[PDB]
Amino acid sequence: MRTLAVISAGLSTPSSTRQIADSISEAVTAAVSARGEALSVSTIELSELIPDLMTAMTTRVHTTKLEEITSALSASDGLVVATPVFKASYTGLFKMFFDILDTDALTGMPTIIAATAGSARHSLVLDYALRPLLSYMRAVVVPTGVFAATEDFGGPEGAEFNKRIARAAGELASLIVEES
Amino acid sequence: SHMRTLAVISAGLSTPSSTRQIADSISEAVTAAVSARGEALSVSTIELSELIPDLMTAMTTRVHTTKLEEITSALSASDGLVVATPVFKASYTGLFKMFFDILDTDALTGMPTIIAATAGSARHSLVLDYALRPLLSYMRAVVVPTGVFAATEDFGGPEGAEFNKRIARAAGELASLIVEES
Amino acid sequence: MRTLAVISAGLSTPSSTRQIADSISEAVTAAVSARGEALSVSTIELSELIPDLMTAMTTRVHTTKLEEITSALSASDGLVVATPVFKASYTGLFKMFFDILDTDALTGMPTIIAATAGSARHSLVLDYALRPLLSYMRAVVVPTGVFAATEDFGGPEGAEFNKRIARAAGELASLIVEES
Amino acid sequence: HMRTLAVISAGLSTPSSTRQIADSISEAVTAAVSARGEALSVSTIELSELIPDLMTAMTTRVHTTKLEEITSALSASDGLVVATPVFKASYTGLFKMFFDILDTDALTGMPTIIAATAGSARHSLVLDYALRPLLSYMRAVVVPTGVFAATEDFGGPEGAEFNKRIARAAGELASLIVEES
Repeated sequence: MRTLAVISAGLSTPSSTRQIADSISEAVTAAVSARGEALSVSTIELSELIPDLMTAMTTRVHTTKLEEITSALSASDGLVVATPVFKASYTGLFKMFFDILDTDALTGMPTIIAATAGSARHSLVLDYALRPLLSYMRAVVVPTGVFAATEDFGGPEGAEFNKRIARAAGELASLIVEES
Repeated sequence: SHMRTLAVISAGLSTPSSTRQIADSISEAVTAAVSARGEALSVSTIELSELIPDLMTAMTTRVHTTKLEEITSALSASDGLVVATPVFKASYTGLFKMFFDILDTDALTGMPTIIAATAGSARHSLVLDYALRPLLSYMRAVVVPTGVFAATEDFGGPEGAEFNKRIARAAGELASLIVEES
Repeated sequence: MRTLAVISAGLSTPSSTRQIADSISEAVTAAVSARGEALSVSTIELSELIPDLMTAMTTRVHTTKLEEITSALSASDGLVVATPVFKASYTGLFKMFFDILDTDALTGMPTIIAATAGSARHSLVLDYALRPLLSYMRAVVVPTGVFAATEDFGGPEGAEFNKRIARAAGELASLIVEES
Repeated sequence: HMRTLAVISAGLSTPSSTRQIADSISEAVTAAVSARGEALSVSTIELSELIPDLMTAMTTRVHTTKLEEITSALSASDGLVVATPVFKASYTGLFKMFFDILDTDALTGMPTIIAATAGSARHSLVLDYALRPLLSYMRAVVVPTGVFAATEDFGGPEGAEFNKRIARAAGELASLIVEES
């Protein structure tokens, strides 16, 4: 059985960022299932690690809690990261979790990058911010980034969108089952 | 007017901090530049590493500490601004980003601004034009053309002197916008 | 009098790139008038300089037409750059022209940057493509960028957009009338 | 059947630094694919010798015989290496025109190594802020290891590390190239 790590960084409840994140992981689960394999998904909510993250900034060593999360992340077979859009780019908190990760923490890690906001005017946040981020860490980011614009759900656009979620999931799924 | 103000954000986490060092060089040159234009400068340097609790309190809640309220209010009231960030994972720091996330939509509208970053080498010098610039522009801050990327491995010598002249240029650019305001 | 240079890289006829570029120049012309000055607007069409660009690549020296264009460009008070969006970024023909300019060709040039596509999902091309380009040439680009999403015209959003054009116009005008 | 590699260089000078790092990548890719038990065919295109063909294809949707074989072999290739000198802090306009000229689905799923060169490394991020977004938009799969050749840092420990980086990029591409059906 494979493992799927998920990092959602929203601060709301219910969180839109968590929404799309689940739509993607579930889709990935279905895709890995279609390739004849079980998938264990473990979702990490950054809003729930603010204290530990804070500590890792003023201090140098990480809390047992944080240490367990990052070790499990680097052991997962696939990764999906998601984030809301503050100031036309990814969240500060979002970038903080990654600033704390070891240099070789995600090397070779299959990833789906995703963001969300009202409109799609900030969709290039994917290839101009998250992609350069995950690329720096040598993670192989599937070609299909998923930018969820809540204002465009329902109707032909939503069908098209849910269809794009599928492609991304297929892309990641292929990369996950191919691992030895 | 009766003494121009300058705000300086520095996101370094080491002691001593290389980010605070280029930040100081920048504000010192700005101080000289405003002096050359006949005026006086007041500088407010804000170390993000000293605001961690106030910052991550504004995260898990929507209200600011007296300290943060004083910082953000002066920031918006400032005539000039300088932002310096170390480079983590090939871009600005999450902590640096957090501060901005916390600001009002229009906290920095029209704010003359010099963007700056530092690291060992200059391989990531484009972090200015692809990460900090877009961020400051999105908030409608007017960013002076001369960004300042300090690669510590290239200090001193023919390179080090050329870099110090560069700081002055950014300083001059920012100084002009500063004394222009009325 | 003040001179405003305009670079339009449109290829179609009529050109949506020339349209936004015109709505831009016009607005600037007006705004420069409310500040008590006359503006001479000279619009350049890059599609009409094909054989020249094609020569400045294979050879090192420019042609009369091109040499008289760059000179007039580097001597204008203001500037406006417009371009279509091919492959989710600015035009190559567009980039080619700037590549041909001298190092200090636009140093200190007050500038408006703009682009035009169907939707707005590629609007970040302003800050992640043109801004860096113009900024590298030490040009001073007004905070207000103009992205004409031809579909979002008219209606409420259409109203907000015409204002944005005026804001940028006003911005450049001030820089223009401030130059002696 | 012999695997195919398409290469695109946008250097203007002669000799050309762009062409040189492109040859290294392609040669390194040939060894990597050789190590995996297969043979490799390499098609290297020099954009500065295709200018008129490009201008025509842009102004008109017509392709010269030369450009027709170039674009066809391109979409038909198993792997792609793209290289560009750095002008005005980004890729060449000539470089961009070429990709503007292609069909929207020309490189869909195409294994790719993006590269660029200059004197220093101050502009290395052109890779992940210009070329990468470009290739991604065309849904090509660009291997993690981009190659930026700072001609001022060859030789000694630095270059010794750079050649290894070239190898890592070739391995990544070679893998993608040979697992294709």
